[PDB]
Amino acid sequence: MLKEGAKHFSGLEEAVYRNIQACKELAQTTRTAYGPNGMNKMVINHLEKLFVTNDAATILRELEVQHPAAKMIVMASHMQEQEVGDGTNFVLVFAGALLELAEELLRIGLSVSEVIEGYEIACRKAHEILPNLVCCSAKNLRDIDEVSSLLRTSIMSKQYGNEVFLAKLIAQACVSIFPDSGHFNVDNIRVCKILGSGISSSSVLHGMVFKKETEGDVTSVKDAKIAVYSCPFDGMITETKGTVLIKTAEELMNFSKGEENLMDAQVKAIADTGANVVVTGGKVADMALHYANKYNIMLVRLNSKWDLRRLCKTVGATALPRLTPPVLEEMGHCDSVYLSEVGDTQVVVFKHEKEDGAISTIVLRGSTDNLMDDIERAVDDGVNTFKVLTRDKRLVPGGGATEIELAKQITSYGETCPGLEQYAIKKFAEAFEAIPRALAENSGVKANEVISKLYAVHQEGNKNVGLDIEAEVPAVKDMLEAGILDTYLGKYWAIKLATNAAVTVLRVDQ
Amino acid sequence: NTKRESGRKVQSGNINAAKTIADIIRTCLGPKSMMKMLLDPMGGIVMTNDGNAILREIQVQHPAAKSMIEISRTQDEEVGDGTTSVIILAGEMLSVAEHFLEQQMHPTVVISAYRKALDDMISTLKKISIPVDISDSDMMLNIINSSITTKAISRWSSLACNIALDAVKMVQFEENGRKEIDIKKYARVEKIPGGIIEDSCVLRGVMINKDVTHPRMRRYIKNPRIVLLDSSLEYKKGESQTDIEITREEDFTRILQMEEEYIQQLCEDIIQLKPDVVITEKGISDLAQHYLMRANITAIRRVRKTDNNRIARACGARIVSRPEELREDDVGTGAGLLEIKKIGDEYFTFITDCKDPKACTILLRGASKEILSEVERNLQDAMQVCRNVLLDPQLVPGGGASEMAVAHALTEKSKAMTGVEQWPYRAVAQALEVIPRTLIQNCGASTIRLLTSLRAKHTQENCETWGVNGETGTLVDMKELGIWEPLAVKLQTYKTAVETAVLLLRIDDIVSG
Amino acid sequence: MEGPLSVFGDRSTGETIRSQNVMAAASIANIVKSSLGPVGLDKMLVDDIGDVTITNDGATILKLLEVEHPAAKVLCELADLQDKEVGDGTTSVVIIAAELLKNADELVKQKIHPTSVISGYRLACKEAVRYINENLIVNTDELGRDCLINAAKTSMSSKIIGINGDFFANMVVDAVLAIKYTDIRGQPRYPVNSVNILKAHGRSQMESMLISGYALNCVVGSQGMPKRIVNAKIACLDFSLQKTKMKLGVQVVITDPEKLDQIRQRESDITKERIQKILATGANVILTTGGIDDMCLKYFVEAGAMAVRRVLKRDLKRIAKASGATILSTLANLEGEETFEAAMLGQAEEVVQERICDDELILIKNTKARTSASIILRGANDFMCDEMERSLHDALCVVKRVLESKSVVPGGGAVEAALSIYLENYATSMGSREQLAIAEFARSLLVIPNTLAVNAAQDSTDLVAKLRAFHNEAQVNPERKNLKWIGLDLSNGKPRDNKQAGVFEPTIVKVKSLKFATEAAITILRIDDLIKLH
Repeated sequence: MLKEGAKHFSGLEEAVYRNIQACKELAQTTRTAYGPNGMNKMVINHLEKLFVTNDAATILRELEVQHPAAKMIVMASHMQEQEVGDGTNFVLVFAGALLELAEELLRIGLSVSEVIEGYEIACRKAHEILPNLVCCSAKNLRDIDEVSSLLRTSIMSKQYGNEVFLAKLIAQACVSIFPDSGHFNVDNIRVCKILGSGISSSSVLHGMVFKKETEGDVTSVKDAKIAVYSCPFDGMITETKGTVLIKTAEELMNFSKGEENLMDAQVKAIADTGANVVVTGGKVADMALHYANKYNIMLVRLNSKWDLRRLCKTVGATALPRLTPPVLEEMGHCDSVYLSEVGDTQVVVFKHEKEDGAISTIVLRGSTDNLMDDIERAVDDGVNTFKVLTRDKRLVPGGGATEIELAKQITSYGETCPGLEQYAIKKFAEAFEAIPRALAENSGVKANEVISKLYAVHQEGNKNVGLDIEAEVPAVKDMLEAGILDTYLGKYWAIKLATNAAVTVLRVDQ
Repeated sequence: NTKRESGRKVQSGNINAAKTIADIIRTCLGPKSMMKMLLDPMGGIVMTNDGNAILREIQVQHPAAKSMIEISRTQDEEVGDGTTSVIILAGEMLSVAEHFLEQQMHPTVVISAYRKALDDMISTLKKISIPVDISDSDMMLNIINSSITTKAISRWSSLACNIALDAVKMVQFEENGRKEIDIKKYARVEKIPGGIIEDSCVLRGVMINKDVTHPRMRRYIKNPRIVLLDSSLEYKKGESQTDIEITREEDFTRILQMEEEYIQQLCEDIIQLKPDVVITEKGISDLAQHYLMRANITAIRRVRKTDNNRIARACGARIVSRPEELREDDVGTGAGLLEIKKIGDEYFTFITDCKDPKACTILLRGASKEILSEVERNLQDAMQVCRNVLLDPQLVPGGGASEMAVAHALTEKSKAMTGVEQWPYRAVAQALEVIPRTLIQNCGASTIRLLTSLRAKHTQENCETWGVNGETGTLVDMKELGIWEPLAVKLQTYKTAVETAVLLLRIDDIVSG
Repeated sequence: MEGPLSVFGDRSTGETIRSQNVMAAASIANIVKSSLGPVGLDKMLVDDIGDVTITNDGATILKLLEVEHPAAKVLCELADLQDKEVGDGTTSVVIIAAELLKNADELVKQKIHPTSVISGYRLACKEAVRYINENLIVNTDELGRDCLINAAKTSMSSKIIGINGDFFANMVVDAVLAIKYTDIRGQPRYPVNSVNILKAHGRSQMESMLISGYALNCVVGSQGMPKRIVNAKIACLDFSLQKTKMKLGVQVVITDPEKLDQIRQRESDITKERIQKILATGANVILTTGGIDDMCLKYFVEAGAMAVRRVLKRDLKRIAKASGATILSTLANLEGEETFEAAMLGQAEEVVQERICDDELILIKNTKARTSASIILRGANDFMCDEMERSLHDALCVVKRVLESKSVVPGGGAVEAALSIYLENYATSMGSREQLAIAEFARSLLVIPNTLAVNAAQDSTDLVAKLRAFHNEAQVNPERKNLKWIGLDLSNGKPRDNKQAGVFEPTIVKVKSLKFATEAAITILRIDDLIKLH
């Protein structure tokens, strides 16, 4: 501080200033997101797919900043996504809007040893009565609209219009094939990207769905010993053309000899490894192809790690290079294996159905990934929100319809308590409007208009805005009795977690 | 010419110069007080309790630096207090509400907000305004000694409590309305150079420095008669307009004495007729006026008909064209008391006059020349309560607490009011609580948590009655503590402050012309 | 400016002096937009570092403004000359006047020949002329539920401070109908100029006391002559009695003070002799316009007298006209021996004076030359009456503006924003350059409400949402009725169903601005040969 030396990225002014500033400015995404929005972010991690996103996690994945809080705080926001898929586009803006509320009190000179407490105290008071404002619950998880209702806040939060069929599709996916007894799996039920068809045509094909081509035959038996090999067939010794015509009529044969009789013993020992399906991370040679069909081994011409990973995951596989007679440490998991036409594409389908280890797989059909990923993003954050492992989601008013409910809870409780925390608690009664504004922003009105008319509804529970004409002038969309609902789980987290972030980030001076 | 300035930027220009004035004299305000230093470009020391005094003496900006003088001069004309309070409320509130509200995009509901945060303000003020009795100079004391200490004077306060508290009761508008609330004509503040607190007598009537200036002028005829011209004098103080030419040197002098000779021949007629008093409203110069001293007469000169005719009713005189002419007494005796208390040989006529139109000049004597103006401002700060208490026995104990009573109860009505209305309502209601907490600053300790508890105390126990004082910075009953906030004051200090608010909120452009 | 800066004087050489004019037209219009009407915010107009003024008036700023641009030149006069027309359209012309000269010359230059485009900004205005004159639809005060009473009320209830529209639903009726006078504009109209209305201080914060006949302003304590005798007749006097000076002057030419008082004292007694003749003729009360000084008061106090003096001539004028009396039928002299006449007797059932609030008026009951009423506004202070009276005058005026015209148009741009898409589709009707020509104006009937409700911060795109909710293919209709509400009430920012409120304007004030709208456009065209002067 008074030294030429030592270190800091934070402190003094900065702690009061820079640590609050950009952490807020992060919220611009979540300021436009979480709840129905057409507003999106083109995020180019340079993939040659230029990625539309409102999802904070993969917005913040690129974002890097010297502000130690904003450096850190994305942790709690990403620690959130781990715990709930939805509510994450809520996390960053709420505290971010709740932050400079304290900084204004810092301009008033209300201490860091003071203000955040009242937040934390009203963070209690929230999570105290936050379970009281729980209303519904998602009970039968085989049921569509108990699942698709939770989904109907969550995908909605990420993205608006596509949500409805997705919610159906995701509930029609029956992520309840996992009994949700404490069981859920992100790889077993997986997204499978299919270029073309519709995204309304995007389906759930149970099993493991590989848009990669099943080559030659299908499995000998449906309980396969699944040969998942990074390079089982790279070719053994390749043919050549020398003269821009032929090299030599004589030199042609000996390389097929090495190719064939190796890939003979190769695929014969792909048969002697007992592989019913050989799953090739690399290419296939037509000789091994011929061998894969004679030796009766389902062949997959090419495999992305997307296959190989889930293969290693599900099958117990290890994707292996082979120029040699193999052995299966992969074996199978699967009770069924197929070439099915899904996306109306010939698809490598590994399959079985159980409660546990069961692969029941989303198949997304879309012209691009930016279609099939951000929507998947929108999708899976409901699938993620489906993951509670308390089967009843304890559905609160969705669409953030509990804002106005807790808002008058906290502001009345901020009236009760004396001392500077009464402000902080009343300041905690404030940042509610962020998403109602974030809605009203992408909807196009100020939360004041919204929230004051929803200060007129007082205790309501149902009405809260979104992206819609109802969210502009009427200040009302019915987000409790809706079809649009959200679990108490992410309610337990985001209010606390975004606080857990905001706790010490003003305290950190160095 | 062709120029356009815009809205919130002009509103900010209205914010800027005012926001500076909102600070020092706010610190100078109340029991926790300061001074505003003014650096002259040559270095001369200037410090006052009034920043507008500092503004008049330095650069004043065309924005509210000009206006916060104006509307405080507007505040200075009316109750003669709160100018210090108006500057610090207006620019503050304009600095407070606008940004929060204009980012919500409206002056519009803010247009309604100031009079709504005025509404409950005016409302519960009068409701918690505690009756303080007019008949008692002691039960007018705690309020008027509070008012004269709003500018931090207990010095001549109690003495202004003596003279003025019954004096505004003796102030009568001759419309026979109030009376009780009195503009300054029928009640004036006029002083005698030097003197002493007993050379200060309670003086409830007009005081003519010109009634008796000299001893050869009238001496204690307890009911004089003020003669205006018309017979004893005439309507000519003239010039014979003698022809002139270069060859006549004596001709320049005759036209010079001719103005005096007609002034003389009227006073010569006064020498002939010999009243006790003549009022010459055209005025008489030194020459002919020295001739009225041998006739046993005072010469009252170059005063006004209004004052004279009131003086007539005030001192027991009346307008009659001659002393030998005797028609009737409109006032046989119109005086409560007749005094002349001289400083030096120059005489000063004190005529104490009860419920006359008069001037109600309230004799105000500093111990010497200099603090006379103190006693003037104090007897002026006196008559503020004196016209407030006599009008309104109700006046709020407070001004630390009344400022709290207003603020906390205002947004407390947003709990009742709500709507989109609440947001500009509270925002124009936000800045008020800070005024005591601005003074609780110089109480040391925590200026915030005190008022915080006091803000709780506001609706908890009581508001302006039992509340924060600038002397305490903490809860005391402002009645039991004797700190009083005149009801007429709060109805104004905020008003003219919120008057300049909506205006400077609504003035969105300054053209080159 | 813009373009070549080396040739001064509105040679920017090409549209540079057209655009610098239209961008100035837009700029000079930027002054008045946020100034438009009362919702248009008062500007604080710097006249100098030490000189300012605060006005939202459209014609007040621009008279103060300097304009060396030709299009800025035509805009100031249009604000002023339409103010010179009415005062409705100080603000109104300014907004589109920026547009139409910007809208005119563009196609005029395109010429198949410039004559074609000129009507496009006249034609739609002409088609607005009919539509505007086709409006009885809103602003009609004569057609109420209570008629004049609600025409009072709704116009009072527009400016309402209070119970305005309760007792004041009566008064604007009472005020216009207490007036028998020859001022007439077009169809028969009754002056709100001649209304005798005075202020009360105390008693009711808001009440209107309705008294028969004219009530003459008077006060006690300023006259030592007792002025009060109950009678049926008054003497209205243009005349004076003063003991100081009545026929008397001063002498600076005379040295002797004896000369002044000798001719002075004669005039003092003849005042007491003249009061006897004015009284004893017919009149126990005698109403005198000429006054007495506070000094002269003493002379009339201690020498005694009778008369009612220092009374407003405007009333004593109106009273004698109302009460059948005469203001001066007799005196060619001020003499005391000059007899008084019985024609100056007020013809009245009684001469009575109600002092109330500590405010006294001389009530002339049953004025027999014509009916009258002097309505006493009850405030607790006198400025409460102005809030009433300001609510009254415009209520008086708007009814008088409905006394100006039967056909009357709604305040606010629901009149315009209707024809807007009506006539901007009528652009397409003729098509060609006229679809350009007609739209340029008919796109601009959208913009006035975009200024109007936004001055109320209503985001008039929400208003035009409500406006063109009324404005339909099914409702193209000014009619005289509303199957669409064509009213836009500018005390709000959104339409209200008041057609009797004081904000609305007659058809007289509008078709005027229609010329003014098109006036900034082609006025600047007729020039030829842009040049440079050394």
